[PDB]
Amino acid sequence: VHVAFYRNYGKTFKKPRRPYEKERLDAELKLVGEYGLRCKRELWRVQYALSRIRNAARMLLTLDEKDPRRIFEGEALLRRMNRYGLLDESQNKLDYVLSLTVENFLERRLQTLVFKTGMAKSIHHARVLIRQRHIRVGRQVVNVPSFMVRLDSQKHIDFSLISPFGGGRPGRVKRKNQKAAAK
Amino acid sequence: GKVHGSLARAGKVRGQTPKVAKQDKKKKPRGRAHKRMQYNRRFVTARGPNSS
Amino acid sequence: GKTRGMGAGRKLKSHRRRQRWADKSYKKSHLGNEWKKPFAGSSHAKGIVLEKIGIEAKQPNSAIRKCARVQLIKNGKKIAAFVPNDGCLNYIEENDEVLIAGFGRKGHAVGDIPGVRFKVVKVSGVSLLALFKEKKEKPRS
Amino acid sequence: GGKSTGFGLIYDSVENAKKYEPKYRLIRNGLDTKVEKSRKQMKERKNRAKKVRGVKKTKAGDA
RNA sequence: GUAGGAUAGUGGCCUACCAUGGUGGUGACGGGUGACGGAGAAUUAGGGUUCGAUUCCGGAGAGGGAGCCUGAGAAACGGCUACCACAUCCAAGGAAGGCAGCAGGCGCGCAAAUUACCCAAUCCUGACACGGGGAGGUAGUGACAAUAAAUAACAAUACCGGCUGGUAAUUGGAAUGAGUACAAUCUAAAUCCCUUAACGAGGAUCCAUUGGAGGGCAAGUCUGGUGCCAGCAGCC
Ligand SMILES: [K+]
Ligand SMILES: [K+]
Ligand SMILES: [K+]
Ligand SMILES: [K+]
Ligand SMILES: [K+]
Ligand SMILES: [K+]
Ligand SMILES: [K+]
Ligand SMILES: [K+]
Ligand SMILES: [K+]
Ligand SMILES: [Mg+2]
Ligand SMILES: [Mg+2]
Ligand SMILES: [Mg+2]
Ligand SMILES: [Mg+2]
Ligand SMILES: [Mg+2]
Ligand SMILES: [Mg+2]
Ligand SMILES: [Mg+2]
Ligand SMILES: [Mg+2]
Ligand SMILES: [Mg+2]
Ligand SMILES: [Mg+2]
Ligand SMILES: [Mg+2]
Ligand SMILES: [Mg+2]
Ligand SMILES: [Mg+2]
Ligand SMILES: [Mg+2]
Ligand SMILES: [Mg+2]
Repeated sequence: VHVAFYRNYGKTFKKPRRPYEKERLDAELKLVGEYGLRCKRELWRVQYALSRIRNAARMLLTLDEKDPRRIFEGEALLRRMNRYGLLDESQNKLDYVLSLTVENFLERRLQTLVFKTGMAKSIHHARVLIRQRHIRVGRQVVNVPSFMVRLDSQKHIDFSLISPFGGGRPGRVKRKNQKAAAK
Repeated sequence: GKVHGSLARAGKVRGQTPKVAKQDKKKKPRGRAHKRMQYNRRFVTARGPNSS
Repeated sequence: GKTRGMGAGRKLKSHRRRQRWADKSYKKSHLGNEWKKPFAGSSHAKGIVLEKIGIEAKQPNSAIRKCARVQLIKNGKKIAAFVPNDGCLNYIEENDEVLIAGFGRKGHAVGDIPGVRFKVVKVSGVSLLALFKEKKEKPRS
Repeated sequence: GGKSTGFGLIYDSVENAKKYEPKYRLIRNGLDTKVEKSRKQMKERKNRAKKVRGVKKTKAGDA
């Protein structure tokens, strides 16, 4: 027996049922270009997560209102959505979960938030910054654009303290140019 | 009464085809930049994409 | 009409069991005849080239499709394997070692090639695709 | 970066540390000296000595 | 069924006598299985279909049978005895065998890794706090499978479409990890990861590939060659 064998893993996306739907391709390309995604796999992963959440909400809604399982799971799901900012306080019913779109999840990406708050001139510029370690959520440096920012952590986004844009110690290019100009 | 087909004819057209060198072209960006170019070409800037 | 008795579960099950054999796919997968076929239930098989042959294309096409007579090493059965791509028969020689795969239709002829259910994937340990694209070179010996 | 986490132990005395700590940790702290040995060589020597009886068994394993 | 023998014990388990009973289209008996069973795996309106050698549970085996000592516990095989099949050494008189354990080799095939380090973790075992553990772990190979995620970002100039956007191997400075390497860290000791002195990008040569462009099905009535040939084509 190898103890590593007991670790489990799972897939995060599925391929489209029909590879070459023109309208679907156009919509996916529009979303990818708008949100600066590297490929369709990220969009499909977000769609998979949204489908899972919507399926859970629908399954809960099938149950009777006074069902303890429905109450518990619906409260948990609503709390999760409120924590991650998908739903507002006024949206305090499971029905509003079914009205969630892929755009709602995409808007919570650290890349999108970095672009929106004004730390980047473009979505691609934001992506490059996060992957180059110029962004921190709280006191932790984050280099994953897919990072889902919670409502509480949204206001803590700031430049990394060890980066040229957040502190001192400019980059190697700037240091080399300064050394060259010193003569 | 002809030479229609035989085993000795293998590779006929491929051998007959004149050789043309591949043009040296600048590499296209990859991944996110490639998708950005595609989005700009198909939505922002703008018949089929390869029409004449 | 169908039997509907609440106590007719045995009859329904047995009727379905008998009628399943009318299904060609079920019979193919449950008669145990896959082991008597040239591949014996395998995706690929290695063999030795016996002779190059040309097969006339079926109507309405007219051409000479290039194939090789291959003897499978593991059971000695003789089959005909198509050689795809232009001029690829030149990379095949008598007594060569060839990997043989199915033609994609699960033991049935494809296209205008009659009575051919196999194709050559590798020759002398080198892929025919690589040989066609000049990526690799056929071993001298 | 800029932060790290580990585990620390503080013993009442070096005697207690030596009595309770692992040999590798004692070597790391310098309180013990690593001894060079090969487990395969030890196994081979033991197997060789298995075939010899008496006092000569001591030098039998050398071979 | 009666009475005994044997067994740790019940029992045709076996012996002596007695009776003719026992199963079967509600499929006995016989045959096949490329059949170890289950927990489970794949796909999911519902019902269903297919798979389950393999780390957990139960069973069986140690080349094929059979017999047996020791022992609480074995019909044990990294225990023994005999036959059968293979098979090493020999001074030819004899003597020794069991990798479906960890590596590794031949063969087989479409088809699967190093003859490495360690008891530091988990636990087992012995007279035993201490020894041992190819159980187990570490590291090597590893595009089975799964996760995240680079291959560029921003301005000036020139072109274009309506201050706003797209293009340019034109210009400009900024950013950074792939790599490289003190050091520390990790580690049973190493290695890897994380961190980080000094380096590390302009055709950012630090050059993305695999398949296709008649329809299914996204994409050329472009140009040259061939001319039912060569070839393409899952189907048409
Ligand atoms: K014909
Ligand atoms: K034709
Ligand atoms: K008994
Ligand atoms: K009796
Ligand atoms: K069994
Ligand atoms: K005992
Ligand atoms: K072995
Ligand atoms: K141990
Ligand atoms: K097509
Ligand atoms: Mg009795
Ligand atoms: Mg079996
Ligand atoms: Mg099983
Ligand atoms: Mg196995
Ligand atoms: Mg088991
Ligand atoms: Mg046994
Ligand atoms: Mg064997
Ligand atoms: Mg035996
Ligand atoms: Mg035995
Ligand atoms: Mg054993
Ligand atoms: Mg053994
Ligand atoms: Mg393999
Ligand atoms: Mg993979
Ligand atoms: Mg590259
Ligand atoms: Mg089309």
